[PDB]
Amino acid sequence: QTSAVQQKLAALEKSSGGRLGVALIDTADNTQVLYRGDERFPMCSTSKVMAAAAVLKQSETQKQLLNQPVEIKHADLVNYNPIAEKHVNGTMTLAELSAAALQYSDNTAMNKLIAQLGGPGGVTAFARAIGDETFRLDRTEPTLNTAIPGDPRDTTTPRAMAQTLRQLTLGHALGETQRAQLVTWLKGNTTGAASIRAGLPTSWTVGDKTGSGGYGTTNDIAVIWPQGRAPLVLVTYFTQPQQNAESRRDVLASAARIIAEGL
Ligand SMILES: O=C(Nc1cccc(-c2nnn[nH]2)c1)c1cc(-n2cccn2)cc(C(F)(F)F)c1
Ligand SMILES: O=C(Nc1cccc(-c2nnn[nH]2)c1)c1cc(-n2cccn2)cc(C(F)(F)F)c1
Repeated sequence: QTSAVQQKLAALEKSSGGRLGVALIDTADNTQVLYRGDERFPMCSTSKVMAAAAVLKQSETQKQLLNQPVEIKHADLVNYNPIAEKHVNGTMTLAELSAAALQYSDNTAMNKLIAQLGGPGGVTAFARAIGDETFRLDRTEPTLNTAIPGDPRDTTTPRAMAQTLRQLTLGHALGETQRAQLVTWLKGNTTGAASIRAGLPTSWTVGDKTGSGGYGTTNDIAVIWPQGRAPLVLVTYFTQPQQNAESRRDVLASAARIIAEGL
């Protein structure tokens, strides 16, 4: 069956020229609305949520882990290091690296999270441990953002990422204090006002993590607290046919608006 909401998302996708993937979970009734929900998309920086969460899980058995210093050397700097560049020849704690990765989308900070987990496969291993059989991280920053059509590396599906984001932020994949810390970090994101939240009522509260990369790939994953009802989880992934395509955060806002209108 195709619902009215799915038909509107297909019309938005058709006008956009690209490929749109959407997964909503409404935690009031556990119902799901999906558009291309089982197709693979490049995660780009939305993968930073999984890496931060994996470190949070490690911190459950090490009370001081988030205060552990990590050396930042000039050679560690990659292509977008707004926080880490200030600490070259110094250190940042794992909490500082997590906050920088999630809230500023710092790629050097992400690489330190990946390294703390033993490489991209350590992130994938954590995803499996929390029941996500779909997520895969294959590369470090910045190459995990190439976003080549048909390439399986560094991809997931909207359905899997929505289920994972729910378990991490509203369920029990993490301990109570770690879940609260992840929610606090997401709610303080600086990069998200033009993406999912631009399509939602202003009274709603959002925590999100954006991503972008090659092929005009433009992504956002969010936990949403509407006024007066149970939280929602929403994934919006978008990717385009030409390598140099421009980003389209407005398409993510439009997808979120259609979803909100259908509730
Ligand atoms: O910094 C970025 N992208 C980047 C960085 C370094 C190299 C290249 C590159 N390599 N080749 N071509 N461009 C690209 C970047 C982009 C976006 N964004 C643009 C449109 C929609 N979202 C948002 C953010 C932020 F959320 F973090 F603020 C960072
Ligand atoms: O690293 C990147 N982008 C980035 C960096 C930091 C934050 C964010 C972000 N966060 N939230 N939204 N965007 C995005 C990035 C981008 C591109 N590219 C090519 C055309 C358009 N883009 C290519 C590459 C790669 F060639 F190395 F693969 C990396």
